[PDB]
Parts: sequence; C-alpha cells; structure tokens
Amino acid sequence: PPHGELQYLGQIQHILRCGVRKDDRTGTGTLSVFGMQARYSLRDEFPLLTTKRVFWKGVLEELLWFIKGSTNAKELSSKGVKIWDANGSRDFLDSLGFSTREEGDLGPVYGFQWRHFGAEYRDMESDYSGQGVDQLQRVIDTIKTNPDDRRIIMCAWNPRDLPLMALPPCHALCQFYVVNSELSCQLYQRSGDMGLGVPFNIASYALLTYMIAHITGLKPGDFIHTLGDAHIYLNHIEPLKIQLQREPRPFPKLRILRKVEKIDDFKAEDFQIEGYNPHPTIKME
Amino acid sequence: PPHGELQYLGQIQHILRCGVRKDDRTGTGTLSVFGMQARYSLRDEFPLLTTKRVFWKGVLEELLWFIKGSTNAKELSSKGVKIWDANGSRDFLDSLGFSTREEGDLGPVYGFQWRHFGAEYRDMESDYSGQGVDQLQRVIDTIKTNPDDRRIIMCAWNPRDLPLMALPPCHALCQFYVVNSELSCQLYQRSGDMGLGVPFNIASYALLTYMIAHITGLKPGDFIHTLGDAHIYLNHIEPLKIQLQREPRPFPKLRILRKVEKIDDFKAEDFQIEGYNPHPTIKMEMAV
Ligand SMILES: O=c1ccn([C@H]2C[C@H](O)[C@@H](COP(=O)(O)O)O2)c(=O)[nH]1
Ligand SMILES: O=c1ccn([C@H]2C[C@H](O)[C@@H](COP(=O)(O)O)O2)c(=O)[nH]1
Repeated sequence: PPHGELQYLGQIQHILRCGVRKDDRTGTGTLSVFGMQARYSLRDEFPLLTTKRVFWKGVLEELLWFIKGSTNAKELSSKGVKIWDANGSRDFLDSLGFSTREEGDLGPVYGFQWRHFGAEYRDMESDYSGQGVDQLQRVIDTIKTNPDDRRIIMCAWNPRDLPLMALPPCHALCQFYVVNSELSCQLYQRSGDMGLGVPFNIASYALLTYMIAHITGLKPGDFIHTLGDAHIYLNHIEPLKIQLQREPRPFPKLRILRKVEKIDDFKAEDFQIEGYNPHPTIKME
Repeated sequence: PPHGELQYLGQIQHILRCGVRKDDRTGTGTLSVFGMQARYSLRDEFPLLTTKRVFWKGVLEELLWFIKGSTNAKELSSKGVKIWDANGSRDFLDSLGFSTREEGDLGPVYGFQWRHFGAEYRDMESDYSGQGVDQLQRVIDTIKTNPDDRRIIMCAWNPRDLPLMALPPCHALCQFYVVNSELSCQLYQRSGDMGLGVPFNIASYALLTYMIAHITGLKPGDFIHTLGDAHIYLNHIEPLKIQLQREPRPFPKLRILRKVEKIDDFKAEDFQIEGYNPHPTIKMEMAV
C-alpha cells in the first residue's frame, strides 16, 4: 500500500506507461497526463526525496523569500540560490516588453500575491505595507480562531496581474485543513516537471505546512499534491528510469530549533534536516 | 470498463469508513476527508449521476447565468431555479452586514469573476463592459490558438472581493488541457457536500467542458474532479446508505442541437440529455 516516496515514483511510472506525447512552448516534447494526486504523510517524517538529492537549501531560502514578500530575484540570489535569476535578467525582462524595469524585478509574483493580493504593483522596491490582502497572515489567523473553516486558501493566481509577472505561477493555490490537532495542506500545481520541479515543489509546501503548524501549535498532518499537466520531458526518461530502480531510504526528519511566534520571524538557521541519506544527484536538462 | 459513477460512490464509502468527525458553522457535523480526486470520461457519455436524479435544469440554467456574467439571484430565479435565492434575500444580506444592498445582489460572485476579474464591483446592475479580465473568453481563445498551453485557467477565487460576496466560491478554479483534439477540464473544489452538492457540481463542469469543446471544435476528453474538504453531513448518512445500494445505469449522452459560434450564444434549448435513466430523487436536508 504505497506511501511516501513510492507515491512520487508511482506517478513517474504512470506517466511513462500512460502519458501521451505532447509538445510544450520550448518544443522539447513531453509525455503528459492531466490530473494526478498524491498524499505525503508529514507525521514524524519530512518528504525530502531520497532516490535523488533535492536542493534543500534552494527550497528553504526560496520559501523564506516568498514569506518576506520579495519579488526581487537579487534578494534570493544573494543567499546563493540562483533559480529565479534568468527570469529577472535584463534580456528576459526586455523580451517581455519591460525595458524600463530594473534587473531582478520579477513583477507581482509569489511574494507579492501572498502578502499583498490586489494591491497595485509598482516595482520590487516599493513599500506595500498595509496594501492588498495579506493571505498568509489571514490563513494563520483563521487556523487559530476557526480551525474548521473550509476556506483557508492562499492563492497566487491573479488574472489581473499575470501580464506583469516574469512567469505565471505554477502553484496556483493552496488550501489548509485542520482536524484532530493536525494541519494538512493541498497544493493545486497547474504544471509539473516531474523530473526536475516536482521533488523541489513537494518539499516547499511540506516546509510551509511545518512552519504554519509550528506557529499555530498544531501537528503536521498530510501534504496533498494535486497536478494539472503532470509531465516528463523526453530527455528525462532515461535518467528517471535509472532513478526508478533505486530503493528509497527512510525520509529524514525536519527539526525546528527554537520556538517561533510569527511567520515573519523564521530564519534559515532555525531549521535542521535530520538523517537525510539520498542516493546521488541525477542530472536532468 | 467500470461505470464512471462508481468513483463517486467509492468516495462516499471512503468517507463513511475513514472520514473523521468535523464540525461546521451550522453545528450539524460532518464526516470529512481532505484531498480526493476522481476522473469522469466525457467521451460519448455525460456523467449525470444515475443513483439519484440530479437537478439538470438547475445545472444548465445556473451555468448559462454564470456565462452571462450575472450576479443577480433574481435573474436565475426567473428561470425557475431557486438555488441562490436564500443567499440574495434581504434577511441573508442583512445577516452579512449588507443592509444597503438591493435584494438579489450576491456581490462579485462567479459571473463577475469569470467575465470581469479585477474590476471594481459596484452593484449587480452596473455595466462592466470592457472592465477586468474576461477569463472565460481568454480560455476559449487560448484553446484555439495555443492548445498546448499549460496556463489555461479560469479562477473564481478573488481574495480582494471575498468580503463583498454573499458566499465564498466552492469552485475556486478550473484548468483546461488539450491533447489529441480532446479537451479536458480539472476543477479544484475547496469544499464538497458529497450528498447534496457534488453530483450537481460534476454535471456543471462537465457541461462547461462540452460547451467549450463545441465552441473550439474539439471533442470532450476527461473531467477531473479534485476536492479539498470532502464531507458528508451526519443527517445525510442514512439516505446515502440507501443510495449506495443502487446499481448505476449507463450514463446519458448530451446533444448540442445546433452549431454555436460564441459561448454567449448558447441557449437552454440548445441542449438535450438523451437516455437519462436515474433511480428516484433522494431527499437530503441542506445544512442551514
Ligand atoms: O515550481 C515550478 C516551476 C516550473 N515547473 C515546470 C513545469 C513546466 O515544465 C515549466 C513551466 O512551464 P509552463 O507550465 O509555464 O509552460 O516548469 C515546475 O515543475 N515547478
Ligand atoms: O457548489 C457548491 C456550493 C456549496 N457546497 C457545499 C459544501 C459545504 O458543505 C457548503 C458550503 O460551505 P463552506 O464550505 O463555505 O463552509 O455547501 C457544494 O458542495 N457545492
């Protein structure tokens, strides 16, 4: 009765067996399935994949960067995490018509949507204090005062702001749920590169759930990963096949090293991944 | 090939067996599971549930009402479909603090969000032409010009407008997908009353997919139903146990009776459900 990492590997196998050939904007080509769902227990385990090493430092720094409301790729890059740098480049920005935008200015992406949904975006340096909807703090407040609420949603998909963004968000929304003192999170991810993006994305939302569980005095329950276009790039098939034959090691644990009161107060040094024993990195695309 | 409706019935059985007690605002109580997903083929079949009769006229008129951009419960009620009337009443509006709102004015709900996302909501009578994002038409245009696009989303969840709405939307967003000339749709439904709401909601989004497939010259593929809080109200347990004893009948077909060019041009008489053979209606009392 597959659990943990086997859910992810079962998804890869399903796409290899049942996915259909489908081109993408890059003309690379994929095998693709529309609509998948996996459940990862968070109960005394943290779903950082072991069949290939996941970029944990990237996961953690990106999430803290989102939490601070930043839309400046330079602020993430300064932490040694370069994953958004190409989308903030001078050439890239110009290709989108944003010639007067300063380098690094991703537009109203995750950070802005999460803390200031509906505010008027100006640039990455503007003071947005008190503007728009602080969905992250509202989620936290609702969990505290009305844990049964069926509307605990944080939504990054903002149709009005899409044309200003460097890239449209893949993580369109997430929803939280509480029962029996456990906090669960479901992510709606519209588009998933199973080889390169998805392991990172699972660890991101499991981490967010651990953070909010910590702040609200609850235990982490499940992370439910829902995909729209779940795809494997054709040039990832052979590497993933090698990966698929590797035995998972038990998932590590995540420790939070002090009592933290407010979501904005977490720092990277507050977190420790314990007993992570991955098989070596597998290079993909 | 098992009947598609067995997925819905398997979800009910799972919640009865493994759902946990979870209270709601009405103090009715539910059994609840978080995170479920079912896939309903749309290929030469229409998933209108047969183990109890679904209110098809409600499904179809509500959808046409969303398409027109309406936020006026009276405009749906005039078609004989009363499902939003309690939420537009003077009493319900006043309970939310909207004492100066006109009766019927649901606020910036589905219709507004789908056709005018991001516009400033005034009232249900205002002219919003050209204001906000027409997500419904943009979805149609993208399917036509770039069917591989992985961003074909229509989103009703608008955090800025939530406090103005009569009810926050259960159907937070949907996404479309095209491959092999087939159009699929996935619904993210944050909250599902499995007894009373879900059968209706499946028919709504399958109907929307048939409509857009027709407009864009594609065949309907799959409807993927994803749930957040999937729940059975405690007072629905005994009726659902009766329902669970029924064998599904083969699903009907949906016929579209003329060639329609624009989503706004569909009329109720354009649609015919063929070979629907449900078991009788099962009464389930709505929470509050
Ligand atoms: O966090 C992320 C960001 C991007 N992608 C993937 C999916 C696609 O392969 C590509 C995004 O391209 P589009 O879906 O926007 O076309 O990157 C992910 O898996 N996770
Ligand atoms: O289209 C709809 C509208 C509502 N409901 C249900 C789910 C809940 O039982 C209730 C709405 O309550 P909240 O989720 O907002 O608490 O009605 C549905 O299943 N489908």
